[PDB]
Amino acid sequence: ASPELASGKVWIRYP
Amino acid sequence: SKIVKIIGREIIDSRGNPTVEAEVHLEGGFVGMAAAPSGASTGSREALELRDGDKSRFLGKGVTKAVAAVNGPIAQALIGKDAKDQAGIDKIMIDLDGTENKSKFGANAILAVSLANAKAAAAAKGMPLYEHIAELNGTPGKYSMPVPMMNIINGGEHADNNVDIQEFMIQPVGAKTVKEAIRMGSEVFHHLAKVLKAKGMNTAVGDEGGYAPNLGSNAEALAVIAEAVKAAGYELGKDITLAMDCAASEFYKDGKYVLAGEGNKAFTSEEFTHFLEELTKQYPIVSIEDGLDESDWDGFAYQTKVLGDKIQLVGDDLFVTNTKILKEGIEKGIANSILIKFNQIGSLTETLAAIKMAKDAGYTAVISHRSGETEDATIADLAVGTAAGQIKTGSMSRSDRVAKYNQLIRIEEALGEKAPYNGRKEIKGQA
Amino acid sequence: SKIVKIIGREIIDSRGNPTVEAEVHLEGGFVGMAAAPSGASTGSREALELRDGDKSRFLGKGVTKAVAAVNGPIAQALIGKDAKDQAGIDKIMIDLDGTENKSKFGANAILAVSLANAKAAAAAKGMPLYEHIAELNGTPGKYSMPVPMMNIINGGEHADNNVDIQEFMIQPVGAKTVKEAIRMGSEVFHHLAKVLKAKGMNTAVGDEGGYAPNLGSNAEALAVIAEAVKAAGYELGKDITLAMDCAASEFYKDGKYVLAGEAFTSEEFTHFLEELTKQYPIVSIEDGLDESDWDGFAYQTKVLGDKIQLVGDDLFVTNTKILKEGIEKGIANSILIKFNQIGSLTETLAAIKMAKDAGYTAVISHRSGETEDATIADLAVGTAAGQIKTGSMSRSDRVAKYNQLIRIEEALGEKAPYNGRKEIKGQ
Ligand SMILES: [Mg+2]
Ligand SMILES: [Mg+2]
Repeated sequence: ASPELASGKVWIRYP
Repeated sequence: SKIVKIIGREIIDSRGNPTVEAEVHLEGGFVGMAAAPSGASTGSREALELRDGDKSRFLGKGVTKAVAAVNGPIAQALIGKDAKDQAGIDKIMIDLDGTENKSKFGANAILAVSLANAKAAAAAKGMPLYEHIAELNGTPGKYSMPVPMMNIINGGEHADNNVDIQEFMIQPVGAKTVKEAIRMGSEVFHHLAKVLKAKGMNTAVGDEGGYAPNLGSNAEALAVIAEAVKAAGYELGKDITLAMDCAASEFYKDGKYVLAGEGNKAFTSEEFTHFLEELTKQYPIVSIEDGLDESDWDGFAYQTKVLGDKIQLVGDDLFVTNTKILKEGIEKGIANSILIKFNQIGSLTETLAAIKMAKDAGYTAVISHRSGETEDATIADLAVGTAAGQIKTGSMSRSDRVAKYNQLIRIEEALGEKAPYNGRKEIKGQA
Repeated sequence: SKIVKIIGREIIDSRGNPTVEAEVHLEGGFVGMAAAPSGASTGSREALELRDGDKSRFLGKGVTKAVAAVNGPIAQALIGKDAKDQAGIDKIMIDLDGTENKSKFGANAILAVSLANAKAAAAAKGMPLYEHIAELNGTPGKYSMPVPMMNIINGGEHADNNVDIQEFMIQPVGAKTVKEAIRMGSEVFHHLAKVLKAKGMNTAVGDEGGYAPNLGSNAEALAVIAEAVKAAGYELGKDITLAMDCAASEFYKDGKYVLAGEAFTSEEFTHFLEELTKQYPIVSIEDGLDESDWDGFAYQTKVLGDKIQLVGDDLFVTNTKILKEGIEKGIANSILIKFNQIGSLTETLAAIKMAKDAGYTAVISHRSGETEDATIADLAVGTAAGQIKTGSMSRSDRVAKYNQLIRIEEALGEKAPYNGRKEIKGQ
């Protein structure tokens, strides 16, 4: 996973 | 949500020293990643990080042993377990380590995994960490954006000047959102650089991204901050209040408080309390951290009686994020606030317990960084998800500090009307 | 992979100034996020960032206008498009902005979206950014771990001492992996603090995470660095070489170079620099002359270029039109790559390629104002650029890039060789 996603600085918005 | 892989690695912290980063991978492709900030590796009171002590790498500051604990026995114990059960995950690691202070595997190993697990679990539940934390806390949907106390001027052991107080901080209590608080902080920070430059003072920054100019007294530090606040067009006391960390253990000798930068005078516990009291009449100082030595409970009892109704008295070294010590403090009328350093306790579950103990007793919890930080911004989610109400995460420079402010920006943008910024009333003693 | 949402926001950089962050979201949930580092708001040679100039916010440094460009005109132009088509995405933004220097939307707005899009596409393709970058670059699976030049001592306009030279840097060429290079850097960094403290000098850090103590001359600066390298147990010239940035425009006056700590003609200053490279293992010299002094640079390149890396920073400003003219006129042999100075990933890939095709080296660079974003790590690896200039070994604005390099090398292993000394032009 990207460092931004894994670290929780960005989030998924779509299924 | 079953754990499938855990990875530990040695990365570099904001001071150039090794620290532990962990990834927790779940079935479904969900991943959480977190890092431990710098901590103590020796001592009798706090959770201990594990350091290698190999002089041939990083001057003895390697964390290969802690990383090995993550990749080995911790991984092996957690593979197949349910990441959503945070208390269960934390308990497995706590029991496997077997020591109260997490000194077998290292609080750095255990915390990195604890946080990474929580992030992974949040992702599996289709929600951000701060939302998951609120659920874990038994307070779902309850949030606030914390009021920041922002490092601005350093002294004592954190500088080479004649200021005895370890740090002075600004709090943008007059802001109506955390985004505004951050902007106010930024503007004051920049105006202070200009003010110090004009004085011929150094504006390079310390570990927390603030200034440590060659000021000649505690009073001079307060005066220069006031000048920058004015320059920025804000009103001291209304828009911005002041917080300080005395780190009073640093001047404790033979049961007295000796202040070099105050003509080397030797105050009794009571006299030092009144010294502080006078400062709070001269400037809008509303929060005082470690105003006496951690061992000086008789002194703290007096300080709390004298100042506690109108001033937030924050235990840092006093409590070391320890619920056993905090509980006794509460019983004895010792301080009214606690700094929360999650790596001093070592797991998310225990961190939630400390925050709750403070709140139940009417004490305030201030979520804190460490001197050695990383790009990680977990404390932002923690402060919001527990509605702690305050954060201490640095001046307005260095991404080891600003990453946290940016995360607060993202969280406030996401939550909007669901995360109030309550301003001055978060501070103990302020209505 | 269809773009379904683009979000811009104002965040804070490592100097406490606003910058642009963008997210690009794709059908199926894939997301990328990136931020622009600090750049120039004015000037006629480089891509311009857009600043608000509202004195009542951030001392006039707000980026609400650039953020609005992301959320409005850029978003609506790109939504529906295939994120995998990087050149196509970048072309849309460039054409829409309609200026030569990205001054309508800002290079800050365009770059943030350009990078966030690349990350989103990479996620859609189930691969890390560096792997996607290699594919975009037309060099699939080609990687290297870059040789870092690490800030260590600041002078000139970046300090308040009597050092004329703007920046001294260490290069851990002797390391076998970037992870080792990073440890070596950390160790030297900590030993230097010790040396400076012993001299009663200040060890607080500047924008890039290095020291700016009150040193009396360029000679004293190099002396303390040498001492620290030795104290750390490394051999100068073997384990570690030196790079410098003269920022020579800062002392350029009436066609001459006036140092005020050491009035040189262009030729005379080149030989002054030559004298330093004999005395110390300085192997790379950035902006050794004023950007306008092209006859001077042709001379410096003839004299030094066979044995020294001569890096254009202000000389080239990541502009391929300038680099092309430089190449044909025999000007320098290296170029600093600042992706925000050109404004898009596609154009950045073109600058790196133009450099490489002419035998020039490309050094992937940070800016003074950074964030925790570590895109330049993935960029350096995915283009096998070979060198990176991303700061001293402190401040997470710098160290986040080193951490990302560690993460990437962990994954790639021997697939991304650390080539050491030979990456440097003239070595
Ligand atoms: Mg403290
Ligand atoms: Mg330069």
